[PDB]
Amino acid sequence: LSRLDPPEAEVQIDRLITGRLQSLQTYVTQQLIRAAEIRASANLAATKM
Amino acid sequence: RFASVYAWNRKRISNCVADYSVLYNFAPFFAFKCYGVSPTKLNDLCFTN
Repeated sequence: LSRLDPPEAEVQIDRLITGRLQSLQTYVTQQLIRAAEIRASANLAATKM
Repeated sequence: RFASVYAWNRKRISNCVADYSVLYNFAPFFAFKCYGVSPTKLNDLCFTN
């Protein structure tokens, strides 16, 4: 935002936002999978308790 | 004095206060294209070499 003008640096910011969203969606998916795994483990632990 | 396209001269500019406002202000300078940088932000940047 300091080297290039906003009208000429819009595609760069768009690509950065797209890359960061793609990198965060994978983290969210991994967190969901691990949360399901931990939920199953906690259900098994409660059953054993 | 300006050399040909081959064996072109190379001048090292360092340790000075840059002012690009006096460059694009000239009338005969019709062709002014920049890559990776914007002409308006030339006076606000800092270059290591």
